[PDB]
Amino acid sequence: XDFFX
Amino acid sequence: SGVDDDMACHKIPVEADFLYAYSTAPGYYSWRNSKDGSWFIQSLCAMLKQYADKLEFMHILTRVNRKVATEFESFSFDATFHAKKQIPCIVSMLTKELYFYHLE
Amino acid sequence: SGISLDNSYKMDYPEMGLCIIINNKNFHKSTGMTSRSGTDVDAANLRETFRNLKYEVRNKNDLTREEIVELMRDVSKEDHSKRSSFVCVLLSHGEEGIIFGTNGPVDLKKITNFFRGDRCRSLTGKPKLFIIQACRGTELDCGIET
Repeated sequence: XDFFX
Repeated sequence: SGVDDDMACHKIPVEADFLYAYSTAPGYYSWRNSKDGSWFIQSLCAMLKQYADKLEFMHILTRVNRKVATEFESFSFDATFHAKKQIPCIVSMLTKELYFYHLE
Repeated sequence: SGISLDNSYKMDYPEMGLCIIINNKNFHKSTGMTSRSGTDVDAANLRETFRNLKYEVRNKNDLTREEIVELMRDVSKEDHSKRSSFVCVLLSHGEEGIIFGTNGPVDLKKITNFFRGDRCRSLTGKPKLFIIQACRGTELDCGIET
């Protein structure tokens, strides 16, 4: 899954 | 002559010879896949593995920019975060070319 | 000798140098910061990649803001005379100009200032590379079809 920082 | 060139005592800036390889442009989010890692680090490692014996570092990082820009796009169930893109940002204060290899 | 040029950094010192990887995956509960799934893949990939470039890789996981500063200060006080270069990789949450320790933020200038040409003499004239996987704000790039 894509997440951000 | 002039007052601000040809110094008798040579100095360099204290900020010289730094390179900041940011994963994303100023102001932007930076994307990470929970299984594969971040888009930027995946791409940076792949380009160093392929080109560090062949290309100058800025040219490697330019391939990293192209890989991140062209090959990744976010997938999210939240429409706010879906279908988004990323460009890394190379910030160079270096004063010379940088090759990871040298002549034997 | 013959004509000489000075266009590339000397990279044939005895050692390529250090590659410090700060891999912040789990954050203290009181911060409310979510764990960064996938970061261990990055830290492992970087370790392998820089090992094959002959860097001395040191991996650090889940450091507080105090530990990040202490680590950077201590590394900047080593004798890098026999090293060609220095690399630091930061994997964390972040904002413009900021990287997160597990218990709050560190200004990136505080980290990089230890390595200034006047403050880390054994790295003066040598490339100092900071590789930063972290957000720099909250803008989203919608892209454009090509």
